[PDB]
Amino acid sequence: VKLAGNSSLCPVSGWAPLSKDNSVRIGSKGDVFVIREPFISCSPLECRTFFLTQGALLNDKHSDRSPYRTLMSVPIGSVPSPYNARFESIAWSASACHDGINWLTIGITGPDNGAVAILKYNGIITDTIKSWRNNILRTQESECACVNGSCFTVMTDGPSNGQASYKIFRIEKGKIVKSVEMNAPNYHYEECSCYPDSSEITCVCRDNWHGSNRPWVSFNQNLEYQIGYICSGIFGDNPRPNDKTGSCGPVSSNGANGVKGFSFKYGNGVWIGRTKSISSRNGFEMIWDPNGWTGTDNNFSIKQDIVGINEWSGYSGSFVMHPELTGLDCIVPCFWVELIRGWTSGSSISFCGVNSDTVGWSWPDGAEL
Amino acid sequence: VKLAGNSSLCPVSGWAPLSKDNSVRIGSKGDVFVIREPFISCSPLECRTFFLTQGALLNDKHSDRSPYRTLMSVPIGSVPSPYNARFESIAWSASACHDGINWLTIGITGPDNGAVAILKYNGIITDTIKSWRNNILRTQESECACVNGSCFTVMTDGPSNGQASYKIFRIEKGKIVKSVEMNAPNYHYEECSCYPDSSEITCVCRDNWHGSNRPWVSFNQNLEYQIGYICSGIFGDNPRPNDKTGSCGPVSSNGANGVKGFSFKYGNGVWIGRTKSISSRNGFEMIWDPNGWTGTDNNFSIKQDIVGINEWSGYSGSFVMHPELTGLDCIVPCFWVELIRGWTSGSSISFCGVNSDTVGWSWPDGAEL
Amino acid sequence: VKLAGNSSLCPVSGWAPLSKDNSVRIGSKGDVFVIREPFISCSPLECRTFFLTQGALLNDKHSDRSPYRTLMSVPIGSVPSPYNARFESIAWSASACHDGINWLTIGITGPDNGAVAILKYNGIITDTIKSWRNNILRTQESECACVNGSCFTVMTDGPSNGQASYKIFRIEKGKIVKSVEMNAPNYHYEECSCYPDSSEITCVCRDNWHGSNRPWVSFNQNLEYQIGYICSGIFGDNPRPNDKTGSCGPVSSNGANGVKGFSFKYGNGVWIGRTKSISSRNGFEMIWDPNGWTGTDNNFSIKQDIVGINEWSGYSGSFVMHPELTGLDCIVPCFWVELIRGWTSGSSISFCGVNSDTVGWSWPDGAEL
Amino acid sequence: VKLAGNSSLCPVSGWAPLSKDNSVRIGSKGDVFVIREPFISCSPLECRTFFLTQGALLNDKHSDRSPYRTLMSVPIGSVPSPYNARFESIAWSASACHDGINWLTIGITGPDNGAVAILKYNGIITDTIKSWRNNILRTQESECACVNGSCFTVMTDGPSNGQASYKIFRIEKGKIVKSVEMNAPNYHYEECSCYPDSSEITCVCRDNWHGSNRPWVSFNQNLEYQIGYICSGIFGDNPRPNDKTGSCGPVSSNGANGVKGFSFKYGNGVWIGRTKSISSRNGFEMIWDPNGWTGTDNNFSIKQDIVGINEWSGYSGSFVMHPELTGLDCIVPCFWVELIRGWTSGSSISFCGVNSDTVGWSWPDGAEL
Ligand SMILES: C#CCCC(=O)N[C@@H]1C(C(=O)O)=C[C@H](N)[C@@H](NC(C)=O)[C@@H]1OC(CC)CC
Ligand SMILES: C#CCCC(=O)N[C@@H]1C(C(=O)O)=C[C@H](N)[C@@H](NC(C)=O)[C@@H]1OC(CC)CC
Ligand SMILES: C#CCCC(=O)N[C@@H]1C(C(=O)O)=C[C@H](N)[C@@H](NC(C)=O)[C@@H]1OC(CC)CC
Ligand SMILES: C#CCCC(=O)N[C@@H]1C(C(=O)O)=C[C@H](N)[C@@H](NC(C)=O)[C@@H]1OC(CC)CC
Ligand SMILES: *[C@@H]1O[C@H](CO)[C@@H](O)[C@H](O)[C@H]1NC(C)=O
Ligand SMILES: *[C@@H]1O[C@H](CO)[C@@H](O)[C@H](O)[C@H]1NC(C)=O
Ligand SMILES: *[C@@H]1O[C@H](CO)[C@@H](O)[C@H](O)[C@H]1NC(C)=O
Ligand SMILES: *[C@@H]1O[C@H](CO)[C@@H](O)[C@H](O)[C@H]1NC(C)=O
Ligand SMILES: [Ca+2]
Ligand SMILES: [Ca+2]
Ligand SMILES: [Ca+2]
Ligand SMILES: [Ca+2]
Repeated sequence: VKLAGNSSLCPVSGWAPLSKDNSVRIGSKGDVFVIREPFISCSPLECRTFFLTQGALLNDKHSDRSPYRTLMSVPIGSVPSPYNARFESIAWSASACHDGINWLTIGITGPDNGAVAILKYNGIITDTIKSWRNNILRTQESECACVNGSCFTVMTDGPSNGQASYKIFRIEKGKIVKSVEMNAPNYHYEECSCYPDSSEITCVCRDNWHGSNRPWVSFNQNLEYQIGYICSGIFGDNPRPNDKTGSCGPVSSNGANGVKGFSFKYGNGVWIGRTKSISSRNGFEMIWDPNGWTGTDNNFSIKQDIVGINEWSGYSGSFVMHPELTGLDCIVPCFWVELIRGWTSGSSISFCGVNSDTVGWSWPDGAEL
Repeated sequence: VKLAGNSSLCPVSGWAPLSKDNSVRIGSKGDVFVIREPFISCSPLECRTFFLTQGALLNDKHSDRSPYRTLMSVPIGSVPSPYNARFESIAWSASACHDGINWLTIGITGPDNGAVAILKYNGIITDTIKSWRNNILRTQESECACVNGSCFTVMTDGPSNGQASYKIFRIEKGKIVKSVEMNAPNYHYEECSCYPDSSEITCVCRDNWHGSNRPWVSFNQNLEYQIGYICSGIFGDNPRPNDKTGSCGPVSSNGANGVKGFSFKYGNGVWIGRTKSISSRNGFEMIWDPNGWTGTDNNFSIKQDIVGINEWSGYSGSFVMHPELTGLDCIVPCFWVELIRGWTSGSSISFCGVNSDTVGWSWPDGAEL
Repeated sequence: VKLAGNSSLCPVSGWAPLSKDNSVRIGSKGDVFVIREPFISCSPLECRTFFLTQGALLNDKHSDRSPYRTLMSVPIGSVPSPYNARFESIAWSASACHDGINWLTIGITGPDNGAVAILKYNGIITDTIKSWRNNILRTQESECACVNGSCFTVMTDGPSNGQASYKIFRIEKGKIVKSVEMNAPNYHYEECSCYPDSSEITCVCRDNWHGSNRPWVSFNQNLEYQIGYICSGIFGDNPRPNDKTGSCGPVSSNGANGVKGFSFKYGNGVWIGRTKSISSRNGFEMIWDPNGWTGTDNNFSIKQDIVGINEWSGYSGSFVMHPELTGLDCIVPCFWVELIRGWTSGSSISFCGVNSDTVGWSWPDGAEL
Repeated sequence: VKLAGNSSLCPVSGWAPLSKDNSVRIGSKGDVFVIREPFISCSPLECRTFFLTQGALLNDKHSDRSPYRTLMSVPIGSVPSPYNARFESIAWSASACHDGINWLTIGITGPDNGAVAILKYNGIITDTIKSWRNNILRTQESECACVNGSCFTVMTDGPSNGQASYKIFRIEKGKIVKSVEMNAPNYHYEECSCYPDSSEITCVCRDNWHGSNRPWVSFNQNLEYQIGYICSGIFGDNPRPNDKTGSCGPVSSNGANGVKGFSFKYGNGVWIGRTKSISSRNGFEMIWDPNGWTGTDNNFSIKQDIVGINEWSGYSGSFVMHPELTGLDCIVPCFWVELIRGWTSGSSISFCGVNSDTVGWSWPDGAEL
């Protein structure tokens, strides 16, 4: 049966460690893929870690948008290895989600001025999307969000240092049944972290142009959308300035560049995941701001340490566990963090929201380079 | 349930990348088989990559018709490794197909003057075919075509540089229920790429004797056959002469030798896969000729680049995705290309026909030799 | 269906060898995890070997309570390898049991003064337990015991060289439904080996403070408990004094330190597993004492050799095979022994109780260090 | 459902190659077990290759009746590797068979004067047999034969160079329900190759004492047995004298030592598998003698080459494919041959009987030592 996606997010007070692969430590002697942009998506039976690889192993001579880049997956917490990974698609930009029946995989390959998103449902090529601006067509690098047998992704075509073009897609059994181009002047959306919540999708993305707070887009199944930036003074992007009275549009100071991130909206409040360091991808923390989605103060209630400031962090993204898998009545928010090493590889650690006691530790990669 | 095979081929305007194993790059450090003649066949659940190997790994001192040659298979896009490959049969010439119930595997082993085709259904030896000419009995090196619980293959016995003997087989549950010898003087059929289309089989083969255009044979379930050459001036074999006013029989100029290929017939039109270079196995392109199956001009409508002219290509062959697996109403045409390196090994890339937008790129092997 | 857990233990007269992984010998050349604290738990279909690892392989540069420690599992008798192990949880102290429906995993991670037990049911984080004394929260390092859809574990918080705090937990579908703190002054419980027997749980634990005989706790499903020490003069812990007229409380002579062990209670009698050497973790033997659970003599009836005195032994723990898996009418007692080498890695051998003929041999690790 | 075992053997005229693992060639670079005594048994779904290993890989410093010897299995034709092998039992002498429901595995371990056969049904220890003569208790080293939910094996206790003691066992769900000691003075039975045929079992064994022809024992489900030697002048054992007028009891000339073999009885006729060389384990051939089971001439009708005389052979043993797996009306005879290399390892090739055309080739190991 297909995921309903109509329950609310469970309210959470902390984040409990779900998984850790230790891929680089094992790949020092074992045959482990050099991986980039890992993300986790869950089926109603189990959760999988998806990753992009060029077919180069750790400690090998063969180790962004190459023709050899493929999307592969393993069960969560297992090493990305040639002997246990499942091929998904050829992709240097990818997304994947399970609608309750089969796996949808969106894989983008091709040249920078001619890229095509290849949509695969149950391993079968079902649809393709041409680049509409011929400037690096790219997608979430995280899981897509499925509601009621239909899965949703956000894709960007255009410059990563200026105004680009952002599209929302409705996909059913791998086929695009509705496409909507967002009208968002002075916005910038890269690598969206989309999750379902009460039959609607909320994506928290990255402003690579002029924003150090994170843009967001929320839409329903017929793709009527709303846009804005997370108005909290606790800025989510990296690089970013010091915490101050934030803006409700894009914060221009240290607004260029960025990192893929996420945020979970709880009414007027937001759970914010961000790096600890304001300049480099170092550290990770979860911050609960009960008025941060709309209010502009830099006041926060809960801070939980995820990765220590001396250890390397990187991409972060959301994923959810539906009631069809958990047995619960609500959608469990979860996230992963990529711990980049460097070749250039990186393992991943994942956390799921709980309403019980947790502890703020550091769970770093721990490989000797 | 068994595959019906009564639907037509879906009309396609482009080819979308399905899979890429990157076997040599991974086998630089990993334990990956040295493989030759890889081909892809699909069950109603999933597609598998079949390959021949001698039990020698890449970067190993143990690396054509040896007693050690075996047919093995992996899930599509996974590396051919001893730790994940499934044994199929002992074979230095092979074919495999799924009828909807079980896997049929046809494996040819034995001496050159005494070879025997071993037919295995669900891993059980069900029938054997002796060599009837005692001169290297050989078969498709690609998937066989199944229609209505019955699978069909073409086999050759005789010289590869002259007139040989060609047979068509009807196989049900691994048992040969009808055999027909083709009466084709001045023809030559090697390594046929057979596909089902509207309860009939069409095979596009290789003339190793005196033809630079490809011979074809089409037959029904009772093995009444028709023969000819693809009459287009866009010649399919490699080596081949320059494009000119082609012949409807064999083209003698540069007609000797060749490469395993394929073609998809669409009424009077044909999709032609061929190497880009006319002398060496370099490059690959898909050419749509709307009158190429019977007309003799060198005019073509669509050309899509598959492999660039500077990268090594090799064997190509067809495979299909039935409606029992895709959920569609038509049979999806698909093909694979072997990218030979060199030891002598070769990874494979695969494409499936789509009626949506695609891009002509190059997806080469990419291993440093 | 869920395990009933209401049948008695089968009476056994000997122990038959169930499994042997030979992990260090294979990890001399293969890619095998460096593992510590291995234990075996059984589902109604198969038995699995659980283990803790840091992601370091044998013969590798990367080889107690680190952030990188994870709980992983393999099928019983298979090597702990990155290519075949299943991730369970992040843990430097762990327990796992199958209730007949899904796997429960209890994983303890975090700092020594802030550790949290993470409970996962079917891979889903269901509950967490904070440390209540902030002094290394720790658990069984063996299987938990499930009776009637509910699984039971014992956890310790406090000093390992003095009086600590001991808690009993009732867990249903990964959720703690009842917790009881034991009132046991002058006792000490570490690394309990709990098994079900006639709708009740019996745990045989380790006194690290002042006991060379083993403490025990027995409780029902509503966690009404009884406590004591195994009163036999055949002392179970290591280190221990010579066999003498033992005490029914803790034996203070050589009572400090210890090793994780087990014992099976049969009315007034006990099957005692212990090291052969009284000072070092060397050797292993199973001793049947028909009055040892309450009587204080050093008289015994059966002694079966498990590991010879010259070979290294280590942690031992119980596990059971339920009638839902064996088809029997009784619960089969079984145990494993960790053969520590040294890096520091330890393979494991396992035995199950039988009422037929057996032999006392030695089944050592056998790796050349 | 359980195998009926009541159909006759299919009459066969030749032997078709079923499988070849190429284990030593792959283990030159890959991580492959050093294996001895491989044998093949089949479930109603698939056939598996069982083997004994010490946990030592090929090209490793850790490479008969050791405590580390274990019985493991892989799917047929796959390499014996730590990453894909399934543990069965601890054993330096083994047998295994599938009754149609679960796998029965008989594993013998322990000291030479105290060995115990450990019987496992579905991975569960169900019964044990003590040594009754305290002189190396040993069993078939091939598959046991199951008829009507009951499986049968032959075991030997006593000297391998003189009169020993031979027992027949009836096993149901892993439990010995009937045992019968054979009264066979001047006979010698080692490593029996037993197969079912028309609700009865026939075992063809090895005379290590004073016989160069093979002894046989045939019995029904209540273990009423008949004994004799294969009376053909085409002698089956190795070493053996030249072909002459053979005896119907044991042939004393070159009767000492031997090799594990098999034979298939077809009324008064026998299919004989034997080495080509009369002194060393070199070559293998299948010989059809239509009067060889009782007649004493050295006349034969069919000889098919299996392994050439210059290549190393070794242990051979029978196995069968039941109608529950093949879909046929008869039991298909099959056999395997161990190609010993040398460490001391050896791959295996397997053949199944067919009533169609085959060819006598050589399928050797092919590893460079
Ligand atoms: C600022 C900065 C650094 C931007 C950069 O070089 N690379 C970005 C990146 C990263 O790790 O940052 C990882 C991805 N591999 C990139 N994606 C693609 C399709 O290549 C992504 O780039 C995107 C998003 C900005 C735009 C093409
Ligand atoms: C011209 C030319 C080169 C022909 C040649 O040497 N080898 C051919 C080949 C290739 O890669 O070309 C690959 C196959 N391994 C060959 N098949 C067999 C049974 O060996 C095949 O040969 C066939 C088809 C011609 C005839 C026996
Ligand atoms: C006496 C003695 C030696 C105690 C010691 O150093 N380590 C103990 C141990 C062992 O192998 O003995 C293995 C475990 N890794 C330890 N567990 C934890 C949570 O670290 C355990 O320690 C426990 C139990 C005493 C208390 C924290
Ligand atoms: C002639 C001769 C002696 C040959 C010898 O040393 N070993 C024999 C053997 C072989 O490869 O021949 C392989 C087996 N590993 C042996 N089996 C056991 C239980 O060890 C078997 O021995 C059996 C059968 C004779 C008697 C114990
Ligand atoms: C959400 O979907 C479930 C499953 O179909 C349904 O029972 C429930 O009523 C829905 N929720 C609401 C608020 O309608
Ligand atoms: C194809 O044949 C099958 C089996 O004969 C039949 O069920 C099906 O209807 C046929 N297909 C079409 C499109 O009619
Ligand atoms: C255990 O409980 C089951 C039902 O859950 C019951 O049928 C069975 O008789 C009980 N066993 C004993 C030994 O009481
Ligand atoms: C074997 O036993 C089965 C039991 O169902 C029976 O149906 C079958 O006829 C028997 N076979 C023969 C050859 O007698
Ligand atoms: Ca930014
Ligand atoms: Ca040609
Ligand atoms: Ca103690
Ligand atoms: Ca002999």
